[PDB]
Amino acid sequence: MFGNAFGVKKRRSDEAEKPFWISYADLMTAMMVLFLVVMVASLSSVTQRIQRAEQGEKARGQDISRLCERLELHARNVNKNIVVDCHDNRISFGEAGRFAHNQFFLNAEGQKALQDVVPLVLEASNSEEGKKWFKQIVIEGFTDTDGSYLYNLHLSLQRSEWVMCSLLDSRSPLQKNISAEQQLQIRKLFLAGGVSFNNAKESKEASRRVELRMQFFGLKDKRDKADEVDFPPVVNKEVCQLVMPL
Amino acid sequence: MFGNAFGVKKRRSDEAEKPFWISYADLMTAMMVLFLVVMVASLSSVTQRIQRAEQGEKARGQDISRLCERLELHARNVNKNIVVDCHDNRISFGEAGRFAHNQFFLNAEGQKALQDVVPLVLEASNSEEGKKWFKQIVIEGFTDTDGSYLYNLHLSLQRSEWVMCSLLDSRSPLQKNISAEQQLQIRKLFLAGGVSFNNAKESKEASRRVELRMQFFGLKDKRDKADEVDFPPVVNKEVCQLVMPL
Amino acid sequence: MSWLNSILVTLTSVEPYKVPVTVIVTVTFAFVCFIFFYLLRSIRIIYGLKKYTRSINSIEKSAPEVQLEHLKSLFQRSELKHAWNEFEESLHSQYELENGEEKIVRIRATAPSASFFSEQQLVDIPLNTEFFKHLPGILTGMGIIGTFYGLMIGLNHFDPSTPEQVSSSVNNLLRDVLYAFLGSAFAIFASILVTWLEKLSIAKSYKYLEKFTAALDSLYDSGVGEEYLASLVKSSNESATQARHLKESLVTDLRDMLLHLAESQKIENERLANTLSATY
Amino acid sequence: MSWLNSILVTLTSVEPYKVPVTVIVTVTFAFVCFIFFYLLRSIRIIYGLKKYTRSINSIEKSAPEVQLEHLKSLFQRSELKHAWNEFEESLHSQYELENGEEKIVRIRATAPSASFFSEQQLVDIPLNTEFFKHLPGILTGMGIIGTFYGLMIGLNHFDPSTPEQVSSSVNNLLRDVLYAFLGSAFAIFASILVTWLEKLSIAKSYKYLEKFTAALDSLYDSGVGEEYLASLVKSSNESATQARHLKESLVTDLRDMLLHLAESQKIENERLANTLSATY
Amino acid sequence: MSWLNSILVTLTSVEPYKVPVTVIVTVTFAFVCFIFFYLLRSIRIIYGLKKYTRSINSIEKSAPEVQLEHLKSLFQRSELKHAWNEFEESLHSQYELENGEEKIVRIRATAPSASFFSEQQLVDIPLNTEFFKHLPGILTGMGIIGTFYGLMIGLNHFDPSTPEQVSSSVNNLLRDVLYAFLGSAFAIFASILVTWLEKLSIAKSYKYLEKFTAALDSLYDSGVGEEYLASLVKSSNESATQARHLKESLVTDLRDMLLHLAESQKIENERLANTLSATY
Amino acid sequence: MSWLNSILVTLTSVEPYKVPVTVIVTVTFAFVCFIFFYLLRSIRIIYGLKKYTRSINSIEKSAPEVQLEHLKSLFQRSELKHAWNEFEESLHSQYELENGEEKIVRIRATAPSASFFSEQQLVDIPLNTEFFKHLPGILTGMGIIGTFYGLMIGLNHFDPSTPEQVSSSVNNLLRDVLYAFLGSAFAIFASILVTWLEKLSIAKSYKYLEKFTAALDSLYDSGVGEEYLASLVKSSNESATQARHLKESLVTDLRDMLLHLAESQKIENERLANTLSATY
Amino acid sequence: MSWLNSILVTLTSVEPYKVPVTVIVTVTFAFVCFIFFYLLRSIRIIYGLKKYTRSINSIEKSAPEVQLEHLKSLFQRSELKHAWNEFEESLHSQYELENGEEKIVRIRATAPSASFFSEQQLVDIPLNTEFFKHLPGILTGMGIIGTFYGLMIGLNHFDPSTPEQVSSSVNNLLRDVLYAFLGSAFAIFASILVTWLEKLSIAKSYKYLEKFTAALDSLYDSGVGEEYLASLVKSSNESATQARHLKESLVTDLRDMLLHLAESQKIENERLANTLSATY
Ligand SMILES: CCCCCCCCCCCCCCCCCC(=O)OC[C@H](COP(=O)([O-])OCC(O)COP(=O)([O-])OC[C@@H](COC(=O)CCCCCCCCCCCCCCCCC)OC(=O)CCCCCCCCCCCCCCCCC)OC(=O)CCCCCCCCCCCCCCCCC
Ligand SMILES: CCCCCCCC/C=C\CCCCCCCC(=O)OC[C@H](COP(=O)(O)OCCN)OC(=O)CCCCCCC/C=C\CCCCCCCC
Ligand SMILES: [Ca+2]
Ligand SMILES: [Ca+2]
Ligand SMILES: [Ca+2]
Ligand SMILES: [Ca+2]
Ligand SMILES: [Ca+2]
Repeated sequence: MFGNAFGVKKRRSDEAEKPFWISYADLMTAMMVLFLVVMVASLSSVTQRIQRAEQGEKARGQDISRLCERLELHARNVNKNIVVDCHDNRISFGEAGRFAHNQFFLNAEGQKALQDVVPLVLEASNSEEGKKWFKQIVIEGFTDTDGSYLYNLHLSLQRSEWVMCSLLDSRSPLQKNISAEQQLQIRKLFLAGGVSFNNAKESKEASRRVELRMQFFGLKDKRDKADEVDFPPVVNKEVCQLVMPL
Repeated sequence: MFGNAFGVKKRRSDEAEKPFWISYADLMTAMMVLFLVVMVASLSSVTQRIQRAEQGEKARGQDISRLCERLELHARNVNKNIVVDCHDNRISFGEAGRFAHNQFFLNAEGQKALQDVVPLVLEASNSEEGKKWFKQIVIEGFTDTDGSYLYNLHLSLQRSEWVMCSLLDSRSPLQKNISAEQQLQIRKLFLAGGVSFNNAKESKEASRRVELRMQFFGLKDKRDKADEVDFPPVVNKEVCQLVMPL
Repeated sequence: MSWLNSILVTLTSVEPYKVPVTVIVTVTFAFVCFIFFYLLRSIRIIYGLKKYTRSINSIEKSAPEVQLEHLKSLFQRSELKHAWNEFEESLHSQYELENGEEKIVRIRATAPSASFFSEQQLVDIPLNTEFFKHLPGILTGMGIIGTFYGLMIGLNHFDPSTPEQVSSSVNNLLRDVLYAFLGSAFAIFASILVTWLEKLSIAKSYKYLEKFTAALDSLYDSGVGEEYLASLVKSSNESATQARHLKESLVTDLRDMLLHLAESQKIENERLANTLSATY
Repeated sequence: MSWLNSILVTLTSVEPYKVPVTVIVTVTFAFVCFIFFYLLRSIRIIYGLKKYTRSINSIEKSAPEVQLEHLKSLFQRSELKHAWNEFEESLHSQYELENGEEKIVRIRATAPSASFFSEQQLVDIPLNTEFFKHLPGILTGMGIIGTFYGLMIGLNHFDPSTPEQVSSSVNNLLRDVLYAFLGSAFAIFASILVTWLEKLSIAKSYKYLEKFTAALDSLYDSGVGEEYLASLVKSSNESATQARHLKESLVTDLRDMLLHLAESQKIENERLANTLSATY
Repeated sequence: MSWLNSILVTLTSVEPYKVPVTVIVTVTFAFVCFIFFYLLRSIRIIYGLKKYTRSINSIEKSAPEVQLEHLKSLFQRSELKHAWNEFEESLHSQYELENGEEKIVRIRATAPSASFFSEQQLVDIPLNTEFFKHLPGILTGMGIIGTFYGLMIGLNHFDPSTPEQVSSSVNNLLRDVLYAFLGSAFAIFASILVTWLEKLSIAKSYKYLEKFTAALDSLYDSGVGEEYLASLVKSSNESATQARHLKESLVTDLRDMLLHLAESQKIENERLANTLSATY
Repeated sequence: MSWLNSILVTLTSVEPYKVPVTVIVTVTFAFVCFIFFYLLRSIRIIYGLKKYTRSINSIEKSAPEVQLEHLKSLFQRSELKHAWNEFEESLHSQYELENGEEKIVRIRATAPSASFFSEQQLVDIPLNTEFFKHLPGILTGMGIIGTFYGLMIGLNHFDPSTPEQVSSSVNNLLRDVLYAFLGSAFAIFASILVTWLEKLSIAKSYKYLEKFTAALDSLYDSGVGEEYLASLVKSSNESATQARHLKESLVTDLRDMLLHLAESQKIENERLANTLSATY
Repeated sequence: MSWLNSILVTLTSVEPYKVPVTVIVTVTFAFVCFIFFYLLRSIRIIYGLKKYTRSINSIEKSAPEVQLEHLKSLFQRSELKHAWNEFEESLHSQYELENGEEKIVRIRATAPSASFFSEQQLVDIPLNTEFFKHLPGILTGMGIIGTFYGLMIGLNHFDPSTPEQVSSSVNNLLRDVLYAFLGSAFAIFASILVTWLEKLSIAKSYKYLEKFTAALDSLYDSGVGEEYLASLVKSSNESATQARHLKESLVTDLRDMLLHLAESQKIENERLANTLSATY
């Protein structure tokens, strides 16, 4: 009967977010971040030696690729006969390097290409990339498994000896375009010898070929100085001992 | 003034809990646990790969060392002039391996030791260590730095060819001693390498020498039929190419 | 305890795909219940409130009896039937005398119509808002349970023995948690949608309930008790003044009547004197 | 500090399985207490409200005294006994003098039935809603405590210090995490189940209490003070009117009596004149 | 289930950068909707409330009829027309008969203006504050969905098969985590900004609504019912005293008039005696 | 700047154990403050309410005055003394003229006792529930801050510069995480315990305050205003007939008195005529 | 997308140390705004309330007019001035004739003092509690935002190209996580400090406002309307009795005057008889 019309009531005051839940979300996010970053740091620490070795391997690959590309660019510029396989470090003279049956010489193009490529490879080896990663050059010999074994071995050995003669025989056209230091460098960077058997090609005429396969230091080799030897200055011109007239 | 003091009260509907920060906190709890588990699992796994690679490399090295040790023990048991160096994987000849000027054949002791070491190498490759790691054997020629370079190369290469013949010549005792399978295995193992000129100490007696070294598969190397060149069965005897009046 | 290991291997033996499908099916059934019992119900409530408001606005100019009968015929849904009955109890009909009869000339309001057509009675109880406002939290909790269950399935099957086992176990754990989070994300999306739909529906229900009660309030005027008190005060003052005026008028009339009586008795005394003189 | 290290070795010394077991057992105890003190109690309240509503509907068309006696005998549970006593105090009994005695002809409402059969007194206090609406939060927090303490155990065991025993540390960590998440998931499941049950029960309690108070409100009509004020205003107006008419009627009666007195005086005067003439 | 496997494989193959873009687009759309439907409307409501308050404060010292006409004109072309109509119904106009015409001399408040210009019908319903207090949570839920999904994608792609693959796996994982963190940072920033803006605007709205309803209450005074009751009590006491004094005054007047009538009768009878003596 | 690095060197220089100890100490101090200022206070309030209910349930059969002085002497608290004074102001004492004096016969309640012995005045303000309902959030925040600070210490200690130092660094960081989690777990356990006790105390206090006010409400009866209005209406209705009957009785008495006056005049003037005739 | 990468480069381009600095400075600015706009105002309000309570308690034993003047001069703040005006016009002043002018002898309370000096009017709106109760959540959210932003900067600038680049990037990531921990710790610390200060201030404000309104409530008594109605009922009964007694007294005294008139007429007629006898 005598109620107060002016009695007021509090509004619909919705409460705030409970601070615990947002703080807990903050803490859980911080913990998730901590575990992520600790995993990243730990994995980067355990494998840092592996990472450094892989980086060095990639750098060696880049240097070798650059040197091979420079050498093959020089070959393309100078002589079309010289084709370079940078994938597996092979110098090929396919058409000019064919060997007929039971002979160890080559046509004129074989010698032209060989005596043309030797100075180019010497120049490549004399560069800083060569002075850091280039070892001596291996002459590749190939023989088939048919017939008498030792006849094929003797044929390949005579082919290698003929290649080395042609590189370092008197009156050769290369000898007229060479200096003493370059001749010494050829003597140091080249060894003649090596035989192999393979069945990766469809024709037996392919095995009758010669190739240049340069090989490089490993990452942990790093040009052991004690391995290098020395030769005296040339006192008399070299003479090939294979039977040229045959 | 006309209202009633006995009126309804508590007209206040409770506010519902805000659920989304709760979801955020619980999902980050799950994510934090996931990241912790991935952290520990990834660290353990990477460490296990690293130690597995290290112990595999160590086991391969130990197998190589055991093979070299047993081969050297067998060499001592057979005949004493053999010199085996496990530190560089090289079997050399102490004195019987010497050579004189314009000479291309080992002495009687040298030929005897060369014939004796072959079955030891066959047994070494036969064993489990040989099957697991043993590569083909190359033959390296060594000669002084003096004289004609082509003369030295031809002489050393002739020495290597004569050694290979004595390995596989029909008149040699090996052919009448070994079987067809042993002959094929020798064909697979023994290869001719290059010529080296490691001249030191001004000792021509020990500089001009030939020794055989064995190579081994790497940890990452793969064994496949492409590299496994199979010689056909022997259908005719082999006569060597360098005749005695040479 | 062996009981804990047994229940763990029992719980975690379910296929990891059965967690998201269970969460999705449960959340979808809760969503369908929400749609049927709250969204459709509130849409019907809003439509009915709009129709009732239109009906009430059409009797603004009618006579009090006619519009009272119209409103009595209008309200037949049980909650609004009771609400209208109590509201009409609150209305105060004022009668006047015309042609020697008591008929209603004006109906006055004593309480606002929102007191009887209240938000509770007409919206909150029908929509079960005391329950359905907590549904988003329930959906979120179901999603969280699904994610935790998937994580538990992935963790129970983890094998850290060998590195290959470690990698496969990590893949399986991530796959199980991914299934579970599919279910959980569905739950959170449904929670968002339910929150939006619920809040919008309740806001519009309150809006059109306010419009309906506003239409009902405009028919009847409040403030009748103060008018009655003012009328009583005026009547008291007039009664005092009229008491004095009637006393004065009665005194005047009494004086006039006694003067008339004195004149009449004087005339009769003269007549008696004349008769006595005649008898002499 | 020796104290804190001793505290850690004491906490982490418990077997990890006792953590989810403790969480599950205590949360199940909380759920059982909720069922006993809130759910079954609310079911009993709802059934009682329905039965009371049925009883009230049976006396819709009875005499006010019979209705009052039936309701007094009906309400005997303590809180509804007090609520009914207060509500009956709110009711206004209108008496009329019939057959020489005062009899209750009508009982009028002055306040709504909800003012005494309030949601608070009849639902919220008997069900302890001020506590139970916070129970789901307590359950979720208990699950969270189990989660921290289980991960503390797991992090404590993780200390391999040797590549050979890393697998065992990882396995133990996974097991402890699995225990912690089992506890947390069970706690969250129980919290959402409690939320479902309590909100559904409270909604139903409010709905049926609304029906009960609506049944009580339909017995008695309100608006009696305004009717009394209207009667007073009409009484004042007719009182002024009756006063003026009584004054006029008194004046008229006074005039009639005075003319009758004049006639009697005339009769006496003429008789005196006749007597004097006879004597003379 | 084949469908679940297809859904999982398609959800695993989603580009990681698309999840933050979706989060950003959806949160930006929600923010634009917030600005359009809440913030601009709240600004308009606040400006309108201030304009109304200035209009009300301009008639503080005006005549009551002019005040009523000004307020009716102010609120009649508005959505507050019915609220003003009810408030004016709650106003009690006191009348005094001046120069033979009934004129409004004072207007008395019988109810606060907050009961008609309520917060719900002026602020809460227009602004949809029921929903928009949940929008920060909605944005938080979008953020957690996007973040968990992105982190799951990142962990699924992270699998270093060899120790040489650790670097690339770490780099790609960090990129995926960066995308997930971008999404969450945007969503939570928008959540906090929405909270700040809408809380500040709702505080301003409540403040200016209070200023408005206080300006309305400042115009008119309350307590007229107690004044009427006090007047009635005084009038009753004065009426008892008045009745006693009117009775006494009527008695005195009647005594005086009867004495005068007796004197007149004595004079008339003395004249009769003189006439009788003259007749002798 | 260098300021940030300098402070980070400063903060992360403390031993990891000092942080859980600080968290435990501060949380325990806040829990003790809760127990003292809130729990014991609420227990004292509950026992006081129980004691007060017993006394009121003891004067239920005493005379209204004796009840009134008993209740006045019973309430000696500042909040309850003021509440009792206001409630007694709300009570309407009815006086009837007995033995020539005004004596209280009945005391009537005009407002419910809870309007003065309310929850805010008797529970919420004494217990500072506006503060203590937010204490658990404060406790959990303290724990989270301690956990964060311990995490900074642990992360500052973590630096695996060598592949062989990775396991030791990871284990030490997990130990620091263990410390931080210990702080958080204790804080959250204490917060849950505080929430449980605080909610239970509120529920008990509200229940017992309801019992107390119900005991107070039962002492006095309401509805005095409607009874007064019914009495006033009856008095006006009877007063109309009283005025009519008083007027009729006055007219009848005047008729009888004037008839007696006429008879007396007849007798007296007959005696006058006889005496005059005899003397003539 | 190009847009996403451009956004990432633009956002990440800031220095890592600017994120903790931004979080700390923004949180400190929010804290300073809280201190200036909430804490200092609340302290001023509490001090003013205590001073007003002392002033009101000093004026208890003064005359009603002096109390009104003192209280009118006391309240000068705009909200306090409006509240006092509303309360004063809710107060009922009782006037009595002492002895030639209207003098206030008592002032009665027709409404609680808290109806006008309410928490909403005097504390909640001036303190902007509708915004400031959500500030701690904003502070914690800014901490979370800083965490996410700092990690975004760390992750985007990760450079895996070279091993020492990896080492520097990992160091930057660790520093960024430490920075995020520091910012979160500071944000949560300021949030809980704001919560503590805010809740303590609001509780003290409610306590002292209750004391102040209790001081006002003690100055005046309630129940004036029931007393007026009781006076009216007693006056009606006494008026019935007085009307009957006045009729009885009037008829008795009229009988007396008519007997006196008859006796005077008899005596005067005896004198007339003597005169007539003297005539003869
Ligand atoms: C770029 C896009 C990318 C992002 C996409 C996703 C977006 C996420 C954002 C999250 C939420 C933010 C929204 C903020 C704004 C809304 C606030 C509000 O209340 O607005 C006021 C306003 C109404 O109040 P008002 O201001 O007074 O307006 C005047 C009235 O219209 C007239 O006055 P009246 O009161 O007299 O009117 C009578 C009243 C009473 O009538 C009634 O009966 C209503 C009561 C019940 C309502 C029933 C409606 C049911 C509709 C079903 C679903 C429709 C679409 C759902 C979309 C989600 C699915 C993916 O009628 C209504 O109010 C009905 C209008 C409501 C329907 C809105 C139109 C439908 C969709 C909008 C079309 C535009 C496209 C935008 C993008 C689409 C999204 C992909 O509502 C709107 O118009 C809102 C529309 C804006 C967009 C809404 C988007 C939906 C959000 C749902 C969450 C998504 C979750 C994903 C689901 C997946 C599950 C697995
Ligand atoms: C409204 C949501 C609120 C907040 C949500 C936060 C983030 C959650 C979401 C989502 C995924 C990102 C959206 C991507 C849309 C792009 C569509 C398009 O343009 O192309 C059409 C596309 C062709 O592209 P693909 O062949 O798939 O390219 C593969 C490259 N690796 O074909 C289609 O028809 C559509 C395919 C859909 C792909 C994304 C599916 C996402 C669906 C729902 C998301 C729900 C949350 C995620 C939970 C995951 C738990 C397992
Ligand atoms: Ca109206
Ligand atoms: Ca009713
Ligand atoms: Ca005012
Ligand atoms: Ca009572
Ligand atoms: Ca008081």
